[PDB]
This record gives sequence, C-alpha cells and structure tokens, in this order.
Amino acid sequence: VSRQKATGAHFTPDKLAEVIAKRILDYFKGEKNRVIRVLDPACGDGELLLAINKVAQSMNIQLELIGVDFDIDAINIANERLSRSGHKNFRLINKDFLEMLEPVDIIIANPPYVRTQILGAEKAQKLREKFNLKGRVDLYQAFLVAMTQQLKSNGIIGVITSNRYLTTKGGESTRKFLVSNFNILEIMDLGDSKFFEAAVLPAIFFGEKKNKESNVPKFFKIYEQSDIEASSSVNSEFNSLIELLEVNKSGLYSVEDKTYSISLGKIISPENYKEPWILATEDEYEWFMKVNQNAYGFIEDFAHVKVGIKTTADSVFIRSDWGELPEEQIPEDKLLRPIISADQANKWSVSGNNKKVLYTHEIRDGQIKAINLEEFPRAKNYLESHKERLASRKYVLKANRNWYEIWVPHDPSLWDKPKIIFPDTSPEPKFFYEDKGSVVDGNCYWIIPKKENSNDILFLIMGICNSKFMSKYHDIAFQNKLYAGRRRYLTQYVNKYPIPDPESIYSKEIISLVRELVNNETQDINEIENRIEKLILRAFDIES
DNA sequence: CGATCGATGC
DNA sequence: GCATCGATCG
Ligand SMILES: Nc1ncnc2c1ncn2[C@@H]1O[C@H](CSCC[C@H](N)C(=O)O)[C@@H](O)[C@H]1O
Repeated sequence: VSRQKATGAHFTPDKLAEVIAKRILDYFKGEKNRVIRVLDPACGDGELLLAINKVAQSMNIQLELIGVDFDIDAINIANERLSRSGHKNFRLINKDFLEMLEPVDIIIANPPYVRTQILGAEKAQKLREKFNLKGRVDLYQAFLVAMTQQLKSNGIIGVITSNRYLTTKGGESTRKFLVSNFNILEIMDLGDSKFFEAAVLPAIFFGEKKNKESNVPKFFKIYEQSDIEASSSVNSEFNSLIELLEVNKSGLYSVEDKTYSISLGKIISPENYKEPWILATEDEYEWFMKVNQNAYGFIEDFAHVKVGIKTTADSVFIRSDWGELPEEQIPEDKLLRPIISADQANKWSVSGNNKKVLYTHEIRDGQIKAINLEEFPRAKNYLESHKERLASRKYVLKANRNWYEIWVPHDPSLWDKPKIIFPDTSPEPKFFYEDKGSVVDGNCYWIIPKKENSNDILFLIMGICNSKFMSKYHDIAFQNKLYAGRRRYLTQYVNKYPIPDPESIYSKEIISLVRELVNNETQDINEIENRIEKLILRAFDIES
C-alpha cells in the first residue's frame, strides 16, 4: 500500500472547504467578541484552517488557528501557506493527534480514512479499547472520538468523513457516540458526487457539543440520478456542482454532464443507532413505515441469507481452465465442483460455463473436515505449486487449519438444496432460483429456507427481492451505495426485507407467477413482472 | 464457525 | 467505469 493510502493524506478541495466553513460559522452561536479557537486535528497542508479564516475575516471575526498533523512535511507546507496568508495567530503541532492543549470553540476537520486491514489487527484493537469503538474500526472513527473531547461544550464541529458510518453495521459505535455527544444540526451525505479524486462517498457532520446541564436535526442528501422519469423536471440554473450544496429545495438539479437528485429533510430519531440512519423525505419515510406495519414478517424469519465461499485465493481455487493443465496437476473430478459467479446472474434464471472450484472440504464422520491431500494425488501436486501463497495466509495457520484449505468453505452438504442466488454488487436485483447443486462464489449471496420445505417460500422471497417495490424499499432503508448506483445486497440488509403473509391469496399468485418465470418465455416476462408489482402492492395493502 | 468492508482498483 | 476479494471481527 502507498504512503498516501496508509496515512489518509487526501486534502479537501478549497471550494468544498469553503462550504464547510460557511456552515460552521453560520451554526456558531458563540460570543464572537473575543478570539475564537479553531482546531484541525489532521490539518494536512492547512486548507481547512485557511478556508475558515477567510470566511471569518469577511465577518470581522478574529480566529486562533490550531492544526495538528503527524507528518512533518505536511506541517512544513501548512506553516508556509499560513504564514504567507498574512494571518499571525496560528499554531501548528507535529504529533500523533491520537497519542498512541486547551479545549477549542470550533473544530473543522477532514480526518484520514484508513480501513481496518491497513491499520492491521493489532493497532485496530488499541483504537477500539482507547476510544470505546466496536467492529471493523476505521481511523476516522477514532478521530471523531478524539477530536470531540477537544471541543468545549456548546462548541461547533464540522467534519467530513466517509459516509459509511451512516449505513454499516460497524458504524454503530460512531452513530451512538455522535447522537449522545452532540445536538446534531445537519448531516450532508455527498453520495457519489466525487469531490475527492479518491473513490469515496463522503458525509459532513455538523453538531453542537452537548452541555450535560429544543432542536430537530436535518439532513442534506445528493446523489447522481441516472434515470430521470418522464414526468420529472430538472433545474439547471446552477453552473457548478459546489453550488448545489447550498440548494434548499428538494428536486432534480443538473450541473450539465450530470443530473443530481437532492433531498432535504429531518433525520428521524437518530437515538435508534443500532439500525442504519435513514436520510429520507417525509413521504419516503411514511411509505417506509406503512410497509413495516403491514408486513407479515421479514426474510430473516423465513430463510438463511448466506454469503458464498470466501476462498482467500480465488485465482488458485476457482478456475475454468482445469482441463488444459499438466496431467499430473489436473485435480480429481470429485473435487471440481461447478460454481456460479456474479457475472452469470440474471432474474429468476441463470445464464454451465466450465467454471469449477477446487473444493477442499467434505463430510467425513458426520463432521465437516478438510480433505486429505495424500488421498488426491493430482490435486495434491497442484496445491503444492501455490504453497507459498497459500501458506503465507497467517490467519489460516492461526486457527490450526491446513495451508491448502478454502478459508470459508461453509457446509459441503448444503449446496445440494435448492436456493436463491444473487450478486452483492449490483444496480438491479438479480435473484434467481437454482436447484442443480452448484457452489456459490464469494461475490454472491445465497438463500435457503429455514423451514425444510423450499416449495413456495423461496419463490415468494424471489418475487419480492426482484421487484421495483423492494428496490424502492431498499433505497430508503439501506442507503449503502458504491459508484454508478451499485447497491450492496448483503446479509445485514436482505435479512430486513419485509415479506407479506405467504398464505394470502395475493402471495399465492405471486408464487405461481414466479414459478412460471423459473420452471418454464419471450418479452411477456415484463407482463408477469408488472402483474407481480400490483400483487405485491395488494399484499402490503398500499399503492406506491 | 461466517459475514463484513472497501480516501474501492484497475 | 463497474463490480472487487482477501484480511478482519465476533
Ligand atoms: N495519527 C495521526 N495524527 C495526526 N495527523 C494524522 C494522523 N494520521 C494521519 N494524519 C494526517 O491526517 C491528514 C488527513 S488529509 C486532510 C488534510 C486537511 N485537514 C484537509 O482537509 O485538507 C493527513 O495530512 C495525514 O498526515
């Protein structure tokens, strides 16, 4: 990994910095008669301190600028830019802000984002114990805790981070810490606007630190809108993307080359931090709540939403060229199982393609055990070739498991059951039925019924999951998006899909219609699809 | 065990 | 400009 990657050295663009500065000073309710202390805990080359001082000078406000950064080169360049700007009252400290100073009145920040795997398992454990965090902790989550305690009560914070704390399971500690330490003023999900050169969807958090001794938090949400429906008008009286960040009306806006969907509203009861924070309008949230009330249950109550095998060496275990190998290394046909990947995914039906996985696990004496390499000589010599890469996986040997094993093989006896398969990263739901007993690749998830009767129940789930109804429910309840409108069909989200009463007459016709799309079509598939949409609306007792 | 997360990664 | 895939947490 690069130095910039491990240190999160990604500067804030000057125009985005100005946006953050203006909101901070408009939200600030301090005295402003004396020197206001401003802190940037990871100041980089000083862009945020310059941006907030520029805005404050236009208000005849005097600031004390304080910036910290553990990189001396960043400190050196920030001192040069601040000194040349003509501002005298500033101070820079070269240190680890986390420390592995008097409290300030304002914090403007864009802390580094470093994922758990780049921090290493050892340092991630220290951050969790020091700042009371859980899960796959990111470096920006630690900085959120560390910088918050440097802020005086009633002080204003304005910090941009990755938006993923809003919607991920691992963001739970951050959401809890934020709502219990701040009077949340505004959360701006910048979505896929791509203000940074880096591939990241950021969010900006504005809040007033609680006093411990009378406010409704609002939100701003902007994402690129790819599909403009016929009856939707677009506003184009804004020339720059940075200008859309001060729009105060929901709707479609186009900084030409792109059209953006902007939503404003209130965040609903963020104190329920264990669920993802939902940024939805009043109408979207009402429709979302009415579905939940009229829901019979959820997929979690009916089926196991499981991820495919996690091999941790895909190029070694998953191939299609098994036949054109040395005859001494062609694995025994018992070990080559057909495996379905995300590039074969479609709706209801799959598109054999010679793609097989070398399955290293089996059922011996009623238990799941790894295979014996002495029993499969041709498969042994093949895995002997890549032993260096396979044995270098430290986590494999720490669990007292063999170097040649698939890391997560799941249960070899469960592949035979009929199942629903769908891809994780996808802009549209592609849930299809499969009863041929093939393995599921790690880029896909798969659904088997909790009840030992796959009849009807998987077909009802499949019709729900593929529907535009559930895509609308997903975009409201589970707002985790990659670039290009790609949803994340993960266990933690699909478990929470609502399901109507499977004994309802509307549900029974969905099952028969879905059974036609699986068992048996020309372009009349959409005729049945639209019929399922109306049946789903009747099953949930709504009409949108 | 088994699902997560990605200043994505080319 | 489009769909990771392997270290990680619990
Ligand atoms: N442990 C640590 N303590 C202090 N600064 C750190 C740090 N780890 C990374 N940083 C710094 O955090 C910065 C993040 S880049 C953001 C820079 C600036 N605030 C801006 O928004 O433009 C980098 O300059 C990096 O050197």
